[PDB]
Amino acid sequence: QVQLVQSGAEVKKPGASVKVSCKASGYPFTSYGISWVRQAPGQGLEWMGWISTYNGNTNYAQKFQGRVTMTTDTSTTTGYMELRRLRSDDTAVYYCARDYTRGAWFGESLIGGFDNWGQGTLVTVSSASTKGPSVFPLAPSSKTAALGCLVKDYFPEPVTVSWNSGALTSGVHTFPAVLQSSGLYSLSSVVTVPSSSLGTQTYICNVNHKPSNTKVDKKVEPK
Amino acid sequence: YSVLYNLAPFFTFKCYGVSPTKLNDLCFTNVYADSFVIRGDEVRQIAPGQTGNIADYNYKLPDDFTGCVIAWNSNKLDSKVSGNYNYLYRLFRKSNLKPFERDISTEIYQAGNKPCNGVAGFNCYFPLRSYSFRPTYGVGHQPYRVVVLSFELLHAPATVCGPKKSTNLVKNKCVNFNFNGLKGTGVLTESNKKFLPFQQFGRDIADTTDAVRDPQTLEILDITPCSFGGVSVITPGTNTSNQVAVLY
Amino acid sequence: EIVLTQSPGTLSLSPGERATLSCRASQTVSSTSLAWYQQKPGQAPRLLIYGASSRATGIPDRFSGSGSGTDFTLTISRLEPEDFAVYYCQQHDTSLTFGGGTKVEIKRTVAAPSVFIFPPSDEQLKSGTASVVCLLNNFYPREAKVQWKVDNALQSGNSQESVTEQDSKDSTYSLSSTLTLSKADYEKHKVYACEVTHQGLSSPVTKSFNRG
Amino acid sequence: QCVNLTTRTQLPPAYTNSFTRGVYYPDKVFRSSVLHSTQDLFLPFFSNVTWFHVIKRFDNPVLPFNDGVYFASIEKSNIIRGWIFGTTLDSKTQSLLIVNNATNVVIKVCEFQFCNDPFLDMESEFRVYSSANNCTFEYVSQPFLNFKNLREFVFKNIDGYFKIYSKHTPIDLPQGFSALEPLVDLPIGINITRFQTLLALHRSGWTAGAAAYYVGYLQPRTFLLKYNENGTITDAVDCALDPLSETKCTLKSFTVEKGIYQTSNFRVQPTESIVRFPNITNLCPFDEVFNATRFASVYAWNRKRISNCVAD
Ligand SMILES: *[C@@H]1O[C@H](CO)[C@@H](O)[C@H](O)[C@H]1NC(C)=O
Ligand SMILES: *[C@@H]1O[C@H](CO)[C@@H](O)[C@H](O)[C@H]1NC(C)=O
Ligand SMILES: *[C@@H]1O[C@H](CO)[C@@H](O)[C@H](O)[C@H]1NC(C)=O
Ligand SMILES: *[C@@H]1O[C@H](CO)[C@@H](O)[C@H](O)[C@H]1NC(C)=O
Ligand SMILES: *[C@@H]1O[C@H](CO)[C@@H](O)[C@H](O)[C@H]1NC(C)=O
Ligand SMILES: *[C@@H]1O[C@H](CO)[C@@H](O)[C@H](O)[C@H]1NC(C)=O
Ligand SMILES: *[C@@H]1O[C@H](CO)[C@@H](O)[C@H](O)[C@H]1NC(C)=O
Repeated sequence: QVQLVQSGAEVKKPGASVKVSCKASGYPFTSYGISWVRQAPGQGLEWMGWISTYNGNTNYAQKFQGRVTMTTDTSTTTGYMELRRLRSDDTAVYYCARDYTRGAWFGESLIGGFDNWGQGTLVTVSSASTKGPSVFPLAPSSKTAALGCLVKDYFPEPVTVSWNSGALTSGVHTFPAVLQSSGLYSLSSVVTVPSSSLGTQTYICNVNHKPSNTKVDKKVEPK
Repeated sequence: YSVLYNLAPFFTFKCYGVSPTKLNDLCFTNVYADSFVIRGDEVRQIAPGQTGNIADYNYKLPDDFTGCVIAWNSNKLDSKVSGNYNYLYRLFRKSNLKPFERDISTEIYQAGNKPCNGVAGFNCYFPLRSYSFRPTYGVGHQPYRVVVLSFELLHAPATVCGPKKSTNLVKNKCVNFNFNGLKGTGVLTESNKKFLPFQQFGRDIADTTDAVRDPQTLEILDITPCSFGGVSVITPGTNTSNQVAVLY
Repeated sequence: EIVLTQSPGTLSLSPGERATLSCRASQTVSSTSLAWYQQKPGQAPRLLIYGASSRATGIPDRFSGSGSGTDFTLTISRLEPEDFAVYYCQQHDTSLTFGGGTKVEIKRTVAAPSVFIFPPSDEQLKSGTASVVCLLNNFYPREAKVQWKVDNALQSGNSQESVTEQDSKDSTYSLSSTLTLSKADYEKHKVYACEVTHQGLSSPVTKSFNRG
Repeated sequence: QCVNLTTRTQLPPAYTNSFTRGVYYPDKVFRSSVLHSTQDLFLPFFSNVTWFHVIKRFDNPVLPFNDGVYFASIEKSNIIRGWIFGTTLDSKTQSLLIVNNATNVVIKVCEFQFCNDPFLDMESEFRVYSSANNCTFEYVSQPFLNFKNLREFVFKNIDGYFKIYSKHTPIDLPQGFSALEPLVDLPIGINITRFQTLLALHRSGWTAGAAAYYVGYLQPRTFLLKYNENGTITDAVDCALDPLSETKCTLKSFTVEKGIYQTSNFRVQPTESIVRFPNITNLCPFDEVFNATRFASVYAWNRKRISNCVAD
């Protein structure tokens, strides 16, 4: 079967250069070209460019005409993507695809499209350093009952949330992360429980952050 | 060539000089692909020893053509409701085209004796004519895409052929050999001939291949047949004895 | 360059109806240079139709494509629970262009939310800022309007909104609104309110809370 | 950018004798100690070849490029550099060009816009063309390189393939035999009719050094070539020069004993052509149908049958 693999995520600073690798397996590398496309969070798709594996002929988009570079190495059958002058708008998901639109040998159009895509590479841009998550419980009112746990200033985006180690998974709502003007992240976890179990059952919110190596857990109780 | 029956049902697939049936074992020097679009009624014109408007004014095939023709209908992609005029042909020409020649002349045809003055007029027809392909036409008038493959077979390295794996090189014994599409039997030995870098194989006074060049290492090998001879049986009468002698 | 328009903006259907999506080109585009893509949330897009008529390998026979000239359509005979994704049409006749994306969701009965309010915790009073939350439980349809009111008017700007995806079981939306503000002005007020208006409700609901 | 210079010395080119030059290996098959008869395009023995001398003497006319060309250069210090080939020599058609400017041989097959005198002149002046349209093929490799240099080249354009054979030797063309080993084969497919030579002057206002180049045309004929123990061509016989050579070719040997030999057959060929056909009589009644005074209506169109006559 045809397989594609990519590199990991990057949290590099604005204005630097991004480097992405696209490794192919199970298909003749030279016979097919490589297409680079992006998808922004909250937006649709946006194709960037095409590179031919037979002679290195490339076709770029006019928006990134002065920032994009593609190369190929047939020894390891790896495509290399080098983008200069990275901006804050480059935070997106990058997709490497097998091109079946333009031929690699003659450079003419063909009936087809991107029939095989990679795993996707996350690109995040923010001029800030990492910081341990800050956790705050949210108790039910004095008067079903609901409660929660709000996390703020956790960087970068990858963070896991648990409630009693999955004992009460059914009933945990996790809203999508939201970014403020300070470059810091926010998230919330909401748990709905019967009003007859606020003072007896135990509810704990646990937040795990790998780059900062934190497993911080707090009890949530009514106030 | 094994993966070729994976398109729409081909209406024309005719091969001259080589049998298509599982014969990707031949090594050729270069391959030429000639692609164009014609009408169904003109497909028969693409063959050796065929005369027609397309044959003498658009595309002529040699009488000794070594290669093949694949023509298939392309109505679903080259037929438009309003009419596709992008495909043109040549109907008027002074002399017939030579084989494998391209004519892009736009000069006005001098049908009569008076000059055409570079404009349309009497006895002055434009060489280019439009097919005007539409889906509502007949089978003969439907657009057809034709690809002609021409194979080159010369005394060349011939580095275009199928996926056949090579084995080790063994010398000093009668074996079956297949040196780059060239099959034979005999013993191969180290040759002491002063081959030149552009030369590939040698020849003898009896006009046969007696020397080859290994397509992997720059080595000249002499080819000789394995041992041979005649046998004679010497006997007295069977009325005398059953013993015999043998002369090689 | 050429621009592709998708129709409609959002589809509300059921698992078993028939789906028809439209893509229109500003200029004339060859049918052979049009492709359809279906990207489910959480995985890379996959090709299903190329040439506007042919089917990609490993694609179920239910999906189909057609069209001509400047208008093309994608047809799904029956809808499956895994068939809800984001659909794109791409044309490469002149350079290469993609589409904004047509999203097809699940249509179900009209439900009502359980909007609650959560005042900031005590630990934020010594942190210099306080964050109050407004929660919207399982409701349908997604379109709901939320506002914050500090006891005398409508307020905006200082608020962040989060909306989840299609729910696994009930196919319902949950919404969150966060209002963060410094303690200096937080102590200047006692009563706050969150207002939620939804089609399911026959009247907008306002939930008010004081200090305590 | 183009350079205007019309200081050419207008004089008729010389004519000289190509005794036994222009023999090249016709195939890549190795042979040894054998006499082989082959029909191909060769330069006929003892032929008239045009001679151009360059010294001021500056003559670079565009010469025809019939079926083949044999080029010879008597040279010292590398004045002759390259060549250009084409039919119109403009952007209308395809153009091919070779440069050997003592650095590396470069072949360029694209559309050009040449001036009225494309040539070259350290080396910091290239005035040949001013336009660069679409391109087809490119090639870069090792350079090909009293007078002491003799360079022989054979250029052929067969079935859209450009074949270049070459030979170099140290030294009126000298009498002797020297076969030309093949050098270059290119899949171009270019309609070539006219071609020009490339010079590089020695600026002092320049004074070109003494050089000579000869041009001959190839013709289709049969030759008998002799190979020694090593696979080298050492002698040849042109089977169409004189009766003795034709007898030698018939006997398949380079020596003839005394006697009389039935060599060939002679025949004369037609000069004109004539065609005779009976006459144009009893023409079909087309005038009666076309020039009828009264024509019937469309619903009652008049139908007539015409047979047994001449359809003019
Ligand atoms: C591959 O072919 C080339 C042709 O000259 C030869 O030089 C080289 O040794 C070959 N490689 C192997 C591994 O046989
Ligand atoms: C060179 O000679 C041509 C010949 O007429 C003339 O047209 C041109 O102006 C001259 N100068 C240049 C720079 O070409
Ligand atoms: C051909 O050569 C002979 C002697 O080599 C010479 O006399 C004659 O003039 C030449 N032909 C022409 C047309 O000059
Ligand atoms: C001419 O020679 C120079 C080196 O002196 C080289 O760089 C250049 O490519 C040569 N040009 C041609 C047309 O051969
Ligand atoms: C390439 O050829 C086309 C016609 O076939 C011509 O219009 C165009 O100008 C050529 N390219 C250049 C750079 O001149
Ligand atoms: C080459 O061009 C000339 C220009 O008139 C033409 O007469 C000739 O037929 C062309 N050759 C071929 C093989 O088409
Ligand atoms: C042929 O090659 C041999 C190689 O040793 C050499 O001695 C000889 O001079 C060459 N020529 C002839 C005519 O044998």
